[PDB]
Amino acid sequence: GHMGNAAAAKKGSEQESVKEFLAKAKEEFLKKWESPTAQLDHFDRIKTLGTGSFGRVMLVKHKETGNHYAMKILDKQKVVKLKQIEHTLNEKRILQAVNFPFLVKLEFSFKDNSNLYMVMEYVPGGEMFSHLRRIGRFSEPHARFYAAQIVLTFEYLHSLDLIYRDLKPENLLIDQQGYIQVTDFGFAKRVKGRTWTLCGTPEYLAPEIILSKGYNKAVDWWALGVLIYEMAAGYPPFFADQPIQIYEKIVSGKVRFPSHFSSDLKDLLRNLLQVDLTKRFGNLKNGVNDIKNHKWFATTDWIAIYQRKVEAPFIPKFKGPGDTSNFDDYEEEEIRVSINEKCGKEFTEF
Amino acid sequence: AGRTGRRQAIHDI
Repeated sequence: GHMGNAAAAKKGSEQESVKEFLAKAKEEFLKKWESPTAQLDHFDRIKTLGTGSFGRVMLVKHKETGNHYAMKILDKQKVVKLKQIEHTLNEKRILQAVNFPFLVKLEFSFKDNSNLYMVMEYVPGGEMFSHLRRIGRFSEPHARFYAAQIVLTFEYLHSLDLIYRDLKPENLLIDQQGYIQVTDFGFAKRVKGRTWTLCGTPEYLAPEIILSKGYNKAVDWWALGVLIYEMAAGYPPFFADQPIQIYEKIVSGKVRFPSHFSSDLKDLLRNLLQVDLTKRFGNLKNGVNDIKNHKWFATTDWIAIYQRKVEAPFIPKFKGPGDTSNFDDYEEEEIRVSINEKCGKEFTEF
Repeated sequence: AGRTGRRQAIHDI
């Protein structure tokens, strides 16, 4: 076969150990999930780090401790549509319950008359997105190092019946050791089987989402294919100026690859970017192991990635606490808190 | 030709 006796035995033992880890991880998650901490004037607001549908993420400094954090601010009155509301409650509840080396750590959450707030560990190395756009494309070893972290993170999340649903370089922060921290759980959801919301980012949507079919955690494995392609090419596989054109390319079942992609990479990507769910890697009887045991990952020491023992492709420059040099600049808008409580009943559980 | 800037996720297409 492809493996000798000793290699095969090592892999099987490795798989029993994964099972053991995931069983303990589920016990720990469920305790926090069933039983889900600060105030706005406890922080100085420093700089906007990014902006989105409902608000912004700011660097903030905790006044008493001096620790820096990323604060996501959501304007309750912008969170108006039904699935925008439910998604915000998903995000907070999931973030407070998970624990994994490549997932950002939530430290505080609170609300006031106008806004919802989630305060997370600050990751100063910047978004994968801007490093990727600046350099053009990552080498295959570099892309593989980041991809391995996403594979392990999705194996963790999926074992908890969590779907992530917004993988993209914008959502992947690089920490001081050069490893990934996934942020933004605004589209994540606990799903036992299928779910039906039409949501995500156009370039990263699986065909079954676009086609209004009930879908499952395999949409994350499709998105991994898009991510790996974009990291290694510098642009995603379904690339057009308008969402409707992107959707048409996704559904077609066609993908073209740069001539510099290795054949191992193309093989992996054809099996992730697979429109037929009975054939998509991650979704078959051997689950995530079809991905982890693929030839493109043959040099990957999965346990060593998890333990953060592997040397990273690069280490972001950092000048000290609160350095924002690895982030782009955004227009600053003052945080106004109304004297009247807004949308109190829609956000009771937050 | 395609989108090169940051991409917004859509909560309800």
